[PDB]
Amino acid sequence: AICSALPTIPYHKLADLRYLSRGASGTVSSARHADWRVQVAVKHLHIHTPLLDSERKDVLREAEILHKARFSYILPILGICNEPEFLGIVTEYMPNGSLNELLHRKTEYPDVAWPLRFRILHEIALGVNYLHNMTPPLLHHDLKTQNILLDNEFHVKIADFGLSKWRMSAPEGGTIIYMPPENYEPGRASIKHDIYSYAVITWEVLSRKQPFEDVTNPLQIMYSVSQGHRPVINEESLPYDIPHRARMISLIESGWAQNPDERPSFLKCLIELEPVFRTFEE
Amino acid sequence: ICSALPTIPYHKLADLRYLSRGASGTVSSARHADWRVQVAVKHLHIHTPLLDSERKDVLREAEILHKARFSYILPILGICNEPEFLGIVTEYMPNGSLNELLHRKTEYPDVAWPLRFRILHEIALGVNYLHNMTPPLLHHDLKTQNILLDNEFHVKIADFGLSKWRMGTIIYMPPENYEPSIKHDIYSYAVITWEVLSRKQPFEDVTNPLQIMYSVSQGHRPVINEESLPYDIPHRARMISLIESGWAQNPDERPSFLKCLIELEPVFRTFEEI
Ligand SMILES: Nc1ncnc2c1ncn2[C@@H]1O[C@H](COP(=O)(O)OP(=O)(O)CP(=O)(O)O)[C@@H](O)[C@H]1O
Ligand SMILES: Nc1ncnc2c1ncn2[C@@H]1O[C@H](COP(=O)(O)OP(=O)(O)CP(=O)(O)O)[C@@H](O)[C@H]1O
Ligand SMILES: [Co+2]
Ligand SMILES: [Mg+2]
Ligand SMILES: [Mg+2]
Repeated sequence: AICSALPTIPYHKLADLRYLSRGASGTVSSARHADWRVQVAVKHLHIHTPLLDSERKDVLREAEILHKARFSYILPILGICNEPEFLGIVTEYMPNGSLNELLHRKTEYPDVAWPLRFRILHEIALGVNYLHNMTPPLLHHDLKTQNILLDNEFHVKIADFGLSKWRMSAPEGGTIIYMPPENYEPGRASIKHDIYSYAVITWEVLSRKQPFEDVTNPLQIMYSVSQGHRPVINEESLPYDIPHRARMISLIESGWAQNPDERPSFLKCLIELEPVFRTFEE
Repeated sequence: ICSALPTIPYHKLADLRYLSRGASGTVSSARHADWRVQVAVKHLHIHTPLLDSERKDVLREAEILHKARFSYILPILGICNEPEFLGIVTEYMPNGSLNELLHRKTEYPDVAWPLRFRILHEIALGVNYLHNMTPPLLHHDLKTQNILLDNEFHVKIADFGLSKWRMGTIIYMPPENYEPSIKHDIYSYAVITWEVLSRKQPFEDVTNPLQIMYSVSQGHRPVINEESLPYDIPHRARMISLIESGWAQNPDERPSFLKCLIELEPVFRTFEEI
């Protein structure tokens, strides 16, 4: 049993802690590791409140998942900082933010060239396919453009394993826009959540649009999706000059199909799309 | 918190092609049939039956790579462990080795300074990480052929075949290793630094390795002059000073990698992003 231990990073080795992002459940900060001399990201529980023991278990579980799931397109975990009053997952620092920022910050990024977009889509599928091929399979359950991070040369690192589950009545978690309709309510199709999210991501990458942008109430989105409505496919959302437009639309519509049986495995998706990805030059 | 190294069944390796044969094994490219990625496979000779001592060497190397994972270390993806096949499966590095970058002058007429300095910085970060493990991992075979370059020319340190937990060419070896070794890696790094900044083969004109060994034991080192190291090398004086400490006759005069990074960080910092 060849084993790799996740390093424990003592608190005094984290220098220059700076707020990057605060959320509901925790905070992401940048830091430098004083000994390794690299920039890191630290995803930690709130510094304000005392540390709840159930919150501690959630962080340890996420850290273990990241550690086990390591692969070319998955955010590398560097260690865990586990202290009486501080608990943080230490990962590689991603200099180029998230796919969300790339797609929707149109002043910062006026042009996002097709080969880059297709490489991003290919790398996401490779990352998730890897997760689904683990024993037991790891299901991400929160794939979205905000959780696809971009390294120094805009290669994909899938992040945020907070809702992930090993496949071994309540529905799984997720973000509503990227969630298939069968996951909305209590009461086998669990494995087809990630591909649905990927289809919405693909639509979002090729359009540079917010899915369901005109729909102001998320409950209306949920009602419409449960009736089979999806982000709009027309000349306006998806211009005619998108490379391999017909094949990509066909794949999207299978990926987000109402019937989960009509959605491909990620392996199937890769087999179907490899000829498309291959047409692009380095 | 434990991570298991995957066992990759032989039937999942497709399109096996010879890349490089050495004395102890062979490196082949392949595709993983399920993961749909290109891989490199470092395996024992397909011709001979598999000696059990050779098997243990490969397993030991695989374990070291698995434990040593870090941003500047070659990622191991799994082990293929079969009755008649034994191979370490790693990420495929598209841009070869630092050796090829430096010495294939038709293929690479210009290697710009910011790239060279970034490479030197990343090597030191990789080795510093190894030396900071508990117990420390000593590489003991650092050379330009063992520094691999990924798709955007970032460093992955490879070849852990001679590595040791702290409980072939002699040009990168300090003299105390062959006098008739905690400071071995930094000595190799000093020679690598000279090689990166010069684009020259260390001791190129010395035809007998025994002459190299004798000369080094007497304090001779790769030549530092205007010809080997041009005056227009950024931070030339500081870099020469560092090199000469890194390969100092007395191992006590050679820095830790942490010390080397502390001393060189201001130099590395002057360069803009590529
Ligand atoms: N390694 C990393 N490098 C650089 N930035 C990172 C990073 N990890 C996270 N971030 C930034 O922090 C933000 C939140 O990270 P993440 O999604 O994992 O936290 P979280 O799970 O607590 C949000 P939520 O509670 O909504 O699920 C990311 O969108 C990104 O901007
Ligand atoms: N992941 C990888 N990706 C691409 N090429 C690789 C590679 N790993 C090794 N190579 C190539 O094979 C060559 C030899 O690899 P490596 O040094 O690890 O084997 P080895 O230890 O058997 C040689 P020696 O017997 O001299 O020690 C490398 O220099 C490189 O050209
Ligand atoms: Co498990
Ligand atoms: Mg989350
Ligand atoms: Mg070797």
